[PDB]
This record gives sequence, C-alpha cells and structure tokens, in this order.
Amino acid sequence: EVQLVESGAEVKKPGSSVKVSCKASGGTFITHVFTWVRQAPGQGLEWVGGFIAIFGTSNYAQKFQGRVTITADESTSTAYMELTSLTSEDTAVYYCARGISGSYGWFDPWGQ
Amino acid sequence: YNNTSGEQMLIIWGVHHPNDETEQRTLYQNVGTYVSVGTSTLNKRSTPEIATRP
Amino acid sequence: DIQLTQSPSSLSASVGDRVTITCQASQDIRKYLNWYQQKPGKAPNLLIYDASNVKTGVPSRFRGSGSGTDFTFTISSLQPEDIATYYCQQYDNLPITFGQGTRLEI
Amino acid sequence: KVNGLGSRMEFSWTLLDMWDTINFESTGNLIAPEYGFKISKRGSSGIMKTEGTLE
Repeated sequence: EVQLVESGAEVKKPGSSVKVSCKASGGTFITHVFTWVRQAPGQGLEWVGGFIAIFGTSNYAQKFQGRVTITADESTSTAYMELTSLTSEDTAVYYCARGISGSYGWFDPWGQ
Repeated sequence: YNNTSGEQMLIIWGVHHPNDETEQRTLYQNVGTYVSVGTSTLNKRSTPEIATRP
Repeated sequence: DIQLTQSPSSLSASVGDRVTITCQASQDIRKYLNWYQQKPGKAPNLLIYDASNVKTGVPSRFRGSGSGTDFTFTISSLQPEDIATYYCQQYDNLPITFGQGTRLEI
Repeated sequence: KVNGLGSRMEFSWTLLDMWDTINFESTGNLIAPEYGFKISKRGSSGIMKTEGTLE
C-alpha cells in the first residue's frame, strides 16, 4: 500500500504562478514514477507531467515546455510541478499520481 | 547488425552493475540477468554484479 | 502523440448486457494500454492494465482485451455502483494520450 | 593429493592506494587477510635466485 498527499485548492488570476506539491510514502524513494494529470471543468483527461525518481529525469507534454518545470527532493520525498503563464487553458483540477517504469506505466494510486 | 559499411568498425557496449536488488528490479524487472554479445570470432556472456560500492 | 478514439462516447445502461466499450488508436501500439474509472466527476481509478489483465483489487465482473489498433473494456452483468465515465490511455508512445470518456447511468 | 589434500587455496592480491578502501564480502570460502603490508621504503632492489647464504 502507498499514498499521496497533494496541496490545496486555490485557483488564481492570469499571469500568476502555481507550485503544486505531491509527497508519497508506503515505499522507498526510488521506484516512484510521479505522474500528473489535469481535469478541466467537465472535459477529458490530460497528461501534463512526470518525474522518474530512479533517473531524476522528468518529462512534460509540449503544450508546456518553456512553462512547466517539475522537480523533487528525496529527503522530503516530495514532488513539485511549477506551471507559469497561468491563463484559462490552464484552469482545472490537477491530479498527482504514482505510475511505474520509465515509460510511465499504469497510474495505480491517484491524488484526491 | 551486418557490417555493410565498407571497412572494419569499432563497436562498444556495456553492462550495468547495480547498487542493490531494488535498483535491479526497478530497472530490468527480473534478476539473474545476462548480457550476451557475439560475432564470428567473439563470444561473451556476462552475469551482472549487484553490490554496494564506494 | 497518437490520438485514441473511445467509441462510442455514451452507451445507455441497459442492466446485465454485453456492455462493451471500444478504444481505437491512430496507430499500432500492441499491448501497452490501460483502463480508468471515473466515479462521480472526481479522482479516477485504475481497473485493467496492459490489455487483458486485471488490477488485484479485483472485479470478476470486468474484462480487458485487445492488441492491434483496437481494444475493448467489457462489463457483463451490470451492478449499481459502477456508474462512471470511462477512459482508455496509452504509452508505447511518449506524450501519454487518453480517450475522451464513455459514460452510462442507473 | 598434494600434502594429503585434494583441495586447494587460490590466492590473489592487490595494491591498495593511499586513502582508498578495500571491501570483502563473502558467503563461503573466503580466506581473509588479517594484515596488509605498507610499503615503508621504496628504491631500486632485486631478487637474486641464489641457493647459498650471506657472509
């Protein structure tokens, strides 16, 4: 068993910035593939992010790169996305999640 | 790869020696793996070495 | 990015049937596909992974099948907590596409 | 049978550089050292293969 504590709720006003957190436990810091999927009011599902803790490497979708940077800290076992230039094709609920294996496997827990 | 290139060619490769079994499994899934490379003249098969190093 | 197509976007929950959702990609992906459940409009949840095998927090009521461009998420006899929209998603490729949703009622 | 024994000990060796660290780990058949030899004096020497003694 393995869980996932995120951050807040606060939407913001265009031009600002976000830094969603997502720390996990239930296991060791390696493995851990941290993925993030956002859900607009009503619409589909949209992969934005990723971090593969074994590598320390990190992957984004390209409706972003420029804007988003994702990191972490092993000590705090805490992930960290950062979405700049925050308009309205940016307004949603942002799920952190845990996946597997470099090529982002299946995402087995999810954030609230 | 067949050397269709028009001269002898140097080819390098390697094997990963992990730090622990957790690395081994979260990288390659299974344990007791093997790396085998061969040519006409060459035949090698290394069994990787998990261990904790400086 | 290789464009799924969950057909059709909504079937009509006639209870007990061969209720079968489809997922058809833009190109061959073989067996690297996952099926996600969204009970009411909030956090999704994972049921089938890697095309024809099961999450072991397990329904015997469900099924996954497929390979080529084409995949299938099956519920046989319906049950009254399984009210959701439904997702197919992917890797093999690299920027992680989804389906749109497939949703039925009481 | 050498010296009664049909079994053998295979011995190997290394030089361990200053401030470097040697690690032994085994689950069978280790014949560990107790000691290292430190090279106290370096210089041109030799080994003569004589079968006689010193005067």
